[PDB]
Formats: sequence, structure tokens, C-alpha cells
Amino acid sequence: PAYRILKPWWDVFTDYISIVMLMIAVFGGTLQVTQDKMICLPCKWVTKDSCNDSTGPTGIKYDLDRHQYNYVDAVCYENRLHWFAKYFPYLVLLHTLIFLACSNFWFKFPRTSSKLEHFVSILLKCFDSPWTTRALSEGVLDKKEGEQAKALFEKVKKFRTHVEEGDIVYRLYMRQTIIKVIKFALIICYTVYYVHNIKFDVDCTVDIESLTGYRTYRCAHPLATLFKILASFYISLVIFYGLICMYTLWWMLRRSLKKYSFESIREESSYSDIPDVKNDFAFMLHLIDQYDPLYSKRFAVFLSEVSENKLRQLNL
Amino acid sequence: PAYRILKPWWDVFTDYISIVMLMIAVFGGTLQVTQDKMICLPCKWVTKDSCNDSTGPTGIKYDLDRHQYNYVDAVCYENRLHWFAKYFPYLVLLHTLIFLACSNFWFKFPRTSSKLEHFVSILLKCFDSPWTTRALSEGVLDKKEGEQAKALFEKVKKFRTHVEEGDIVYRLYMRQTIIKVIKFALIICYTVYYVHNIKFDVDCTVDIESLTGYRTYRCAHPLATLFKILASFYISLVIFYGLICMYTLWWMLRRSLKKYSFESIREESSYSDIPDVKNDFAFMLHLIDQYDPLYSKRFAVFLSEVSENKLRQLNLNNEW
Amino acid sequence: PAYRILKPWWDVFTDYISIVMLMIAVFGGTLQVTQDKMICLPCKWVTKDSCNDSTGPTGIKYDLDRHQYNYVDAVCYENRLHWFAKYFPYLVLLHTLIFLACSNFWFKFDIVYRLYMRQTIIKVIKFALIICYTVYYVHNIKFDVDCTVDIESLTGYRTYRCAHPLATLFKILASFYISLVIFYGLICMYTLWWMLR
Amino acid sequence: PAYRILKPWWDVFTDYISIVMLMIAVFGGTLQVTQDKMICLPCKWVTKDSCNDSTGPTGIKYDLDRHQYNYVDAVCYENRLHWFAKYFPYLVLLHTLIFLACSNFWFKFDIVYRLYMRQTIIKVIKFALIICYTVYYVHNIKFDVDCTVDIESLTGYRTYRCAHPLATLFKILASFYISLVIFYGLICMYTLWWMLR
Amino acid sequence: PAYRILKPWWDVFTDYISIVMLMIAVFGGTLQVTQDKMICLPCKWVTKDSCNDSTGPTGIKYDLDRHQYNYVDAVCYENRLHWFAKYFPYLVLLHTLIFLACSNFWFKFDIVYRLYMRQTIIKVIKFALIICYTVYYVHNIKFDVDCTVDIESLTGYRTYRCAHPLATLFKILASFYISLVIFYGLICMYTLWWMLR
Amino acid sequence: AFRVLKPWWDVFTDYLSVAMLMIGVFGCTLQVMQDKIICLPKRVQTVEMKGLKTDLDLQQYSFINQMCYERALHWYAKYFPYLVLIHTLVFMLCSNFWFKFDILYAMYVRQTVLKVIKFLIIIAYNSALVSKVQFTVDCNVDIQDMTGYKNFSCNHTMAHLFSKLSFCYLCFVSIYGLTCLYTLYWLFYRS
Ligand SMILES: CCCCCCCC/C=C\CCCCCCCC(=O)OC[C@H](COP(=O)(O)OCCN)OC(=O)CCCCCCC/C=C/CCCCCCCC
Repeated sequence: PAYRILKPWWDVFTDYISIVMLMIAVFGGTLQVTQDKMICLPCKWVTKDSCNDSTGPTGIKYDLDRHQYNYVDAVCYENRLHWFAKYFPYLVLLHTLIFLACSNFWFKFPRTSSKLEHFVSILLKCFDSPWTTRALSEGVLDKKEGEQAKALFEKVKKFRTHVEEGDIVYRLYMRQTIIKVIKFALIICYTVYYVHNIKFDVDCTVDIESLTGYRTYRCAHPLATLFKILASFYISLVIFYGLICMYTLWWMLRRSLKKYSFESIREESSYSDIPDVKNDFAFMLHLIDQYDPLYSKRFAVFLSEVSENKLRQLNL
Repeated sequence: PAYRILKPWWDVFTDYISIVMLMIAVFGGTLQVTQDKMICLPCKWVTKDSCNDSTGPTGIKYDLDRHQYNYVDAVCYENRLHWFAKYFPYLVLLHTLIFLACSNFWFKFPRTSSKLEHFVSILLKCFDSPWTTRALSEGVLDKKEGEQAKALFEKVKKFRTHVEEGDIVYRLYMRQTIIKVIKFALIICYTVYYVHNIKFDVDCTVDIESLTGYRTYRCAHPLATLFKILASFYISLVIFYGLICMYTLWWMLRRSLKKYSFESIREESSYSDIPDVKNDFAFMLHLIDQYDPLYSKRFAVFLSEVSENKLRQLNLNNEW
Repeated sequence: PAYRILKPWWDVFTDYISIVMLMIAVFGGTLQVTQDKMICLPCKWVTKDSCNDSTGPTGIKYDLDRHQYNYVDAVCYENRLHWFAKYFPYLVLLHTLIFLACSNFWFKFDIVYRLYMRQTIIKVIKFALIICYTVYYVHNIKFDVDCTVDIESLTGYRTYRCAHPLATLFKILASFYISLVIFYGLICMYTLWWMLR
Repeated sequence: PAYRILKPWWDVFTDYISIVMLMIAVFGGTLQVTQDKMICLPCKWVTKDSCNDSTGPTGIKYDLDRHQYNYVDAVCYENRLHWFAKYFPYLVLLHTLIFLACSNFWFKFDIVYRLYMRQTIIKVIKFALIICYTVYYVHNIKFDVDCTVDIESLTGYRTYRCAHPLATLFKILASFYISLVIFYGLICMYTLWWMLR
Repeated sequence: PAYRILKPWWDVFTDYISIVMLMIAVFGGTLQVTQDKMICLPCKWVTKDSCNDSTGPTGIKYDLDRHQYNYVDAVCYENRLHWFAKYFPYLVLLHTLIFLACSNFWFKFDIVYRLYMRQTIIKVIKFALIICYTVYYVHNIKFDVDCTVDIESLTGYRTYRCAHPLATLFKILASFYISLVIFYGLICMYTLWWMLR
Repeated sequence: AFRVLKPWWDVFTDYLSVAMLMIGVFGCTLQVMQDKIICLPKRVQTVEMKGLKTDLDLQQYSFINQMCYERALHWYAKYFPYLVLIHTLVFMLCSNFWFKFDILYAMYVRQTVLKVIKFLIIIAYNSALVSKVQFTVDCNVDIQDMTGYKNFSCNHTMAHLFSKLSFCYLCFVSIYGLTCLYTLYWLFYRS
């Protein structure tokens, strides 16, 4: 849909980070689905609901069947294992889905999507028109090419009139980035202060004494360390994502995006009456600047009435 | 395709919510197919078919084989596990499929499909027409572009006559929205009332003493709280869907969508002859205004007859 | 392609119902391939090849290995489980494949009118056969199946009481499958009604 | 592409038959790679390498561990199961692939007409060999399998009576396969006569 | 796209080697999720954390439940196995992703010449570091692991002689990786000379 | 389209290499299965027969399984699909070597000669080492200290399948080498 020119480097980096967070979430989720088991063994010596831990050695017989063990595993995996250690992959699924929705909201919101595709289409049309090249290099003009040149001038004028009035795209991108930064802050706060609860050895005390005979059990969690690693790795990526997001907000407070200055482009060129555009038109011009200012240079000559005068006398 | 112009923001929102709902359904379905089980342990001491819940401690011996234990898990998984905890993902898949079929119901229904493709085709090709630029600019008219503009004028008049008679698309969209909102209400009701039955601990009494020796067993359903939170998550999605649909229904009852007015466009433009379209014409024009007013502004000229007279004058000067 | 003008509303809904029935078919086939089995416990008390069904409770010692249990499950799946309860997803696969072959035969082949009329008659009578033949046998899918295979010389018992885990879910498939077939026939009814009017 | 004018109805029908044969081969290979096994219990009371087949009932203790049982199952799966019952999916896969290569021979290879003539002779003679070898060996698959591998030095018994759970499936698969091949061959046979006349 | 003809032969060679080493990493990850365990058998003669080893043969009774065995194996795997043997596939997966991202970073962003400078330098330096760290730790992918955790309060033993099953194959997989990277490194040095030409 | 300069031998080799890759994927799927070897001790301690009590746990049995997989089963018998996959990757890499490269004649005969020698080496090695894929295996690992038995007899579950796959693989490489030798004969028969 040729929207790639409208997503700057920060948007592409955040989308890649969200894709790899989706990968992390999928891997952690399938591991938690398939092989997230807890191996619980009772402790014989109880010291006030605490485990005492005290020629040829002989194995310790608990007289427990293979289902009694599976029941105590389920009970101490549910009741006593901390909820983050169980539902971290689902948390990162929800968070990366919300991040992707925030990123592509203004792409999929028709009120701003229509304006965006309008702006993209006319930029692409002005990219290939040759009056742009004649004006920037500043004559022969074929009837057809002069016709679409004047038509494109008229679309530029009407579309500047249509877009310059409102600031819905600018305010929506404001809302998008502030929501992303506040949710990144919440994600880091809760994840940082909850991550340490992933532990390989867990001592559960669930009182299934009527069903197994033991009160306190010591359980291994073979997928804890891996989760820990993934958690750490996931946290690191959010750091990267978080940093990138702040850049965008910093950029969006670096200067007022609701106004644009054509001083450099019209100063280096002959056409000195190119007007300084505002609002949504200025904002998507800023994004195209962050992609390539050559697009802004190529488009800037259709905004002047002096170039209209030159085109009229050349066409005459 | 180019049907995205007919889908406002609420339709896109519901489509994405339905995609996520289908993902939930598939995840729960493979969970129930592969890992869903029960770990059922007999109660050694019982009191009237109820678990009494009664020198280092030692284990309790049940003298049950692995095959007897499998039988106990199977029987207490069918007979005493709540059916919601078992067939929640299949219910979610059914609800998602019905929602998706309702969303694309007017798309594939031929009587509305023909109107929709005709409207989309002539709207897009009217947008592509340079006569809109030449007219809202206000002769500048080639023989060929004047000919295709006359053909498009004829096509627009023909389609207006063809589609003004029936308002079937508006009624179909009304029916889809009302069906979606009532299905949201039903889903929220039964899911809220039944989500409390997904619990980890289940006391089963299946009366297989002749085969195992124990009357009552205590079972742990491992995928219970998960099947709770997913369901809770699912409920949240439905709420969003419903709210979205609610707004859509409100949007289709605040003003009459079968009476369109070109007052703003025909006031800001020089043409004051553009009439007010009705019925399905008005409904699809309102749906397009939910996309942008620009498409309606560039098609209002082709809907006008004074612009047709001006074009006819231009072609008359072109030929003569 | 451009043949959508030759596919009316009934054709579109029948095609969508056919795809949905194909999903049900492949789901049932995957379940049969992966998780279809039985759990069979011997009956301690017997009375002429029938389970007699006759302080703290204790477990019954069947005195059998795990592999003799596996042999009992295999033999009571081969002998005393009904063939339809074992082959229902495959029969539904065959019905859906032949149904797609009948519905889309004229696309891949007054010749066209003859094929269309033959396909309509075939699909109506085939809906009737499918609904009758599936409603008739749907009671053979039971949770509990008592098996009696005479493997005493290899196991030590004559009677067992198997349980089929994926049975009732198949029921939840089968009725729903039948329901889809019902809807198909309903559409067919309207088509025939339209073919009368 | 636009080769449907160069592909007549018999080539398309044989291609569809080959597709069905391919998915039958895939299903058989999947079943054999995941769920294929045998379940062997020794014959406790034997009379000259033959199973004699003879207060409540107690399970027979063979005193074989689950691993000894696995050893017996594998050893009897090789040395006594008929080779067709084990290699049917691979045989049908090879036959389907060679049929595909033969049917799609001119599409990447009056010399074209003579090439099709030789291709039809090769395909029909392979059909003849296929139908002969398949028909002769369909009835060489049985559920209950005798086994006399003489492994008394490792488990303590000589003769075993195993169960082959998906064996019947293969027969049924083979059964359907026969029909496909016959159809394919019959269709191809017509083509030969269609070019002979 | 528009970058097909710019790449020389060595770039295509690097791309092919990257794809091979990509699916090597992926297949290793599948093996790690599937069959990554290790089986510990407790030592019957333990004298201060040391396995002494000082008619028909008979087995040894350890009197451990299968679940105590599971606890022993899990603890000896997450406490007495080197991070390299446990996380070989996730680390090589990270190396694949970083290598591919650095190979294609200039697409996503003489600034282009300086970018491709930095990417080639990063590629060659990471080749060097990967070779160093891999050959420095390749010895720890070995079968026999004498684990000693002292969970005798739960098992009654203190040392176990485990043997990692998917290790030697992992070893040869690792071997394959380094050999591939070696050719990659060779090609990389060529690129270095070109971009130092 | 180079199909004009692609005679029958090149297309035949392409389809054969696709078949090689399919065979290698199937063999890798066979090696994916956890149950690989099954080991029981030897000389373990109308006539009614009784089962011999090996006095072994499940984990002891698994330990002997992996040990006899280590030290008794042949390396080719354990990574035959692995070699097959690597060698078909080599086949598809060097099959288009003349296309992806009197220099034209030179690199074409170079491609044909390299393909021929790879075929001949594969034939020699496969014919030499194919006999090592046996079902009944005798294993003499020294795990008497942990299990109690010093000699074992094992069965490799899919050894027959690997032998059949190797027979099909040898037939495929045989057709490959026959058509490539015909290519070499056509190339060097005339200038
Ligand atoms: C948060 C949700 C996000 C998405 C997650 C979707 C959930 C997917 C649901 C299940 C997926 C696979 C279904 C498997 C069912 C069959 C189970 C089965 O046969 O038994 C489990 C079986 C045996 O396990 P245990 O006996 O514990 O192992 C021995 C202990 N040492 O476990 C397995 O290893 C399963 C087989 C592995 C394949 C499943 C996928 C695992 C993830 C693969 C990682 C690498 C994939 C790379 C992707 C390639 C993409 C190009």
C-alpha cells in the first residue's frame, strides 16, 4: 500500500521489536503449554511446616503412586507457584499485541488512513511528474504531460486546502505515542518488580495431607531458568522498544509538528514565495523528512504561486 | 480488493477483534485436544460419599494400577467436570465463526453484492475521472476524456435509477448489526454466568467401586485458571465488540442514513443543483463519508445535471 | 473467476457449508489418528460372559501388567468397538470429498444443464442418505463399552469394561455435522422448492 | 497454464486419481511413522510351538518387565509380520511417484505422439504389474499375528501371539487403493485402444 | 526487488551458508524442546562424593520412585550441566538472527558505503568471537556427567552418573556449524580484503 | 528460460535431487522418534515357561538403551538420513554449478566430472557401509557397576526402514549417475 515512506526509522525498529516479542511470546507459550511441569517431592522431616533437610546408601521410599505425585505437582504448580512464572508468555502476547495495535492504529483508522493514502498518492504522483525536475533544475512541454502537470497542481492546491484545516492525524499520533510511553512505563515497572519471583526450587505447603499424607513439598521447576532467561531477554527488548518510543516523543516535542518551514528549500531554489504549511500537512511532511527530505524538496515547488505563473507562461 | 472503503473504523475493529478471538479459539482447542486432562486421587477416608479431609509422616497407599488411575481420570473427566471447562474453546470457535459470517454476510449475498460492487466500481472510477478535478477547479476537455466523462455520467444516472428503488443493503447492514449486538449480549450473559464453574479442584463421585474400589475421588484440573483467564480475556474482547457494535447501532439510529444531503458540498461548490439521494444510495454515501467526505465531494459533481449540461456544452464545442 | 454469476446464493452457502464440514472432517481425522484409544479394566466378577458388577476402601488388584492391559485395549478396540465409531471421521472425509466433487463437477468438466440437474438430484438424495445413515448409527458412539474377547489364555480374564474417551466429543462433532447436513438439505429443499416454483 | 486444451479428460482424471493415491500414501506413512506397533503377549501354555489356547479370575503374571515387552514387540514385528503389511505405505508412495513422473513426462521432456505411445505402454504395463502384486498380497495381512522368533534366552518364552492395531486399516487402505488403480488402469487402457483404433 | 544484481558471488555464497546455518539452529532448537533430557542413576557406593566401583548376573535395586528419578534428573540438569550444552540451540538461534540482521541492515536504513563498512566489520568480528567461544566451550557437550547435588534428604543418594543423550549428535552439529562458519569466515575475509582494497 | 539448454539429464537430476531431499526429511522424521533402541541383558537369571527377572528399573533400562546406542550401533546407522540430507544439499548446490558459473566447455565438463566423482564416491561408501544397519545388535558396554549386567542384546526399531530407505536412495543415485555418465559420454565423445 506504499505506506513504508510514512513509517520512520523508529516505527520500523519498534515493529521489528514487536515481531521478535511475538516470537518470544509464541516460544514461551508453546513451552509452557507442552513441557512446563513441576516435579514435587514431599519432605519427610517437618519442623513447624518447614522441611528439616537432614556403607551403601539406600533410596528413600515415600510409598506414593505415580498419580499421587502428578496430583501434588498440579496442586503446588497452581496454588504456590507465583502467577508471573506461569503466565509470563501470555502477558508478553497481550503487551506486544497492544503495542502493534497502537503502532498500526493510525494506519487502520479510516479518518486518518484516508488522509494518509491521499497524501502518499499525491507525493508519489509528484515524484514522477517532470515539471518538478524542470523547476528544481531551474522549455518544451508535451500536451499530455502539461495536462497532468496542471492537473497535479490543481490536486495539490485542493488537497492542501482539504488537509491543512484539521489536525486529527497529528493529535492521533500524539495520543498513540503517549499511550505507548505510559504503557511501556507500566510494563517495565510491573515486570521489573515481579520478575524475581521465577525460582527453580519452590517449597509448597498446600495441605493435601488427606490425599497424600504430607503437608510440605519441595518442587523443581525445570522451565524456570529458561523463563528467567526469556524474561530477562524480553525485558531487554522492551528497553530497546522503550528507548525508541521516547525518541519519537522527544522528536514530537523537539518542535511543533503543526507547522513546517520551507525556508531552506525555497532559499536554495529560485522560487522564493513557497508558503509555510501547517497542521496535518506539516506533520506528514515532517515524517517524509525523517524518511527522505528529497521528497519534500521534490514536492515543495507545487506549493508556490510563482511556479504557477512560470508554468502558465511556459504553457502559453 | 477495494472494499475497504465500505468498512468504517468499527468494522475494522470488529474484524481484528474477531481475528484475535479466533486465535484464542484455536489455542484453547489444541490445549483441550492435547494437554487437557484430570489427575484424580481417591479419598481414603470418606463420610457419606464426601471426603472427610483428615513419628514422621508417610504416604497413603491406594493400591491402584496405572490403568485403574487412567480409568478414574477419564470417568471423572467426563461425568463430573463441567462441560464449559471442556468445550469452551469450541464454543469460542463457533461464536467467532458466526461473527465472521455475519460481518461478511452482505459481501457474499448476491443481491447486495451486485449493488456493492457496482457502487464501489463507479465511485473509484469517478474518483479516477479528471472531470472531477476540472469541475471542482471551476474548456479544458480532451475528446477522449470528455467521451469517458459522458459515459460515466450515463453510468451514474443508470446506477442511481437502479439503486434508488431498493434499500436492501441498508436493511442487511441493520440486520447484521442487530444480530451482532444480540449475540454479544447472549455471549456475555452465559459466559459471565458460567465462568465461575472453571475451577481447579473438583470433587467427583462417579460410582466405579466395582472396578477400582473407591466411590469418591478428588481431581485437579490443571488447565483451569488458564481456562479462566482466557475466558476472562475473552469476555473483555466481547465487551469491546459489543460496545463497538452498540456505537454502530447508535450511529445507525441517530440520523436517517437513507436520506443523504449534499448541503455542505453543494454550498461550498458553485453547483447548487445537486439533489438529495435516498435509500441505499444514501446509506452507502454515509458509509463512504465515514471513510472520508472527499469521495462524496468528487462524486457529487457526477451526480449533478448542471455539471452534465456544462460537460455537454464542452463536448458540443469540441465536436463543433 | 467470472463464473460467480453462475453461482447463486444457495450455491455460495452450500460451498461454505462444505468447507466447514471439511474442517469438522479433518479435526475428527486428526483426533482419530492421534488421541483415539480405549481404557479397558477387567471385570473381577463374571457371570457367563457378563460383568456381574458385584473399614476403609482399598483398591482392587487386577494382577495384570501394563502390556497385558495394552493388549486388552487393542483387542477390544479391534473386536468389540463398532466400526462406525472407529471410522466416522474417515467416512465423513469421503462424504465431503465426494460432495465437493459433485458440487464442482460442472466447473472442471444443453450439456451443462444436464450436469446441473443431475448434480442437484444427486446432492438431494445424498443428503437424505447421509442424514439417515448417520442418525441411525450415532448411538454406537458410547462412552462405556463392555468388551468380551476371550483372551483368557493370554490375559487371565474373559470380560472387560472399556471406556472410550474421545467418544462423546465425536458426538459433539457428529450431531453438529448432522446439523450442517440438515442445513444443507434445508437449502436443497428451498432449491427444489424454487425448482418447483 | 493454457495446457488444458492439451490435457484431455483422461489425463485430468488420472492426475486426480494420482492425487488421491498420493494423499493415501501420505496418510499411510503418517500412521506408520507415529502410531504403528505390535503388541505381543507370550503363549503361557504351548504345545509343540503352537498356542494350545486354554476361585475367581486372576491376571496372568508373565513376570516380563515393560522393556522386555517392548523387545518382544519389536522382534516379532520384524521376523514374523508379512513384509507387505509393513511396506504398503512406502510401496504405494513409490508407485504414486512413478505414476506422477510417467504422467508428467512430456510436459518437461510426430515424436511427441510416439513418446505418448511408449509412455502409455509403460504406464499400462506398470498398472498390470501393480494390480497383480497388490491383489495377490491384500489377503496376506492379518490382525492376530503368530510369532516364533526363539528369543527364550532373553525373555524366557518362544511363541507369541501379537496384535497389529492398524493392520486392518492398511488392508482397508489397500482395498481403496485397488479401486483407484483399477480406475486409473481402466482409464489408461481406453486411451491405448483409443490410439490403437 | 532492486538489489538482485548488485550482490556478487561471495554474497550469494554467504546467503546460502546463512540459510543452512539458520535451519541448523532451528532444527537444534526443535531437538532441544523435544528430547532434551538426561538420565541419572544413583551411585551405590558413595564414600565422600565418590563412586567407589571396587552365578548369573542380577540387577541393582535403587528403591527410587520414577518421580524421585525425575527430580534427580531435573536437578542434575539445571544444576550440574554447563549453560553451553543446555542452551546450544537458543544461542545459535540468536547468532543466526544477529548475523542475518547485520547482513541486511543497510536495506532497512557515502553513508551507505560506511554502513556496509560497519556491517562487514561487525560480521567478521562476530565470526572471530563465535569461533573463539565455540571452540573454547565445545568440550562441554559430552555424554557422561557425574552429577553431585546432595539432595539426599529427598533421594537418599548424593552422586549420580548421568549420561546426556542428545549430546554427541549436538557435538557433530556444533562441528558442522563451525565448519560452515569457517567457510563463511573465509568468504568474510575475502570481503574484508575487498573493502580494505 | 534455459530449458532449451536443459536437456533430459538435467531435469531428471533435478527431480531426483528433490526425491533425495524428501527421503532425507523422512529419515530425519524417523530419527525424531524417541524410542530408538531397546536393550535386554544376556544370560539373565510340555514345559511351563517363566519370564526372566532382569531386576531393572525403567531408568536403568533407558541408561542401557542410550549406552548401547552409543558404543554398539554404527555411526552410519545413526546418521544415515543426516548424511543423506547433507549430500543432497551438495547435489542441488553443484547440480546448477555450470548454470551458476573454450571456458564454457571447460566449466561444463568440470561440472559433469565433479558430479560423476561425487556419484562414484557415494556409491562406494554406501555399498561399503550399508550392511551395518542391522536389527539384532550385541552390545558390550561396561555398565556392570550400575546395572549388574555386562553384556546386552538390543534391537534397533527402524533398522529395516533405514535399510529400505538406503536401497531406494541407492537406486535414485544409480539413476542419477547413469544419466550423468551419459552426459559425460556425450560431452567427451565429440569435441
Ligand atoms: C501463548 C500462545 C502462543 C502460541 C502457542 C501455541 C500453543 C501450541 C499448542 C501445542 C503445540 C504442539 C502440540 C503437541 C501435542 C503432542 C504432545 C506430545 O506428543 O507430547 C509432548 C512431547 C514430549 O514431551 P515430554 O514427554 O515432556 O518430553 C520428555 C521430557 N524430557 O513434548 C514435545 O517436545 C512436543 C513435540 C515438539 C514440537 C512442538 C512444538 C514445540 C516448539 C518448537 C520449537 C522450535 C520451532 C521452530 C519454529 C519453526 C518455524 C519456521
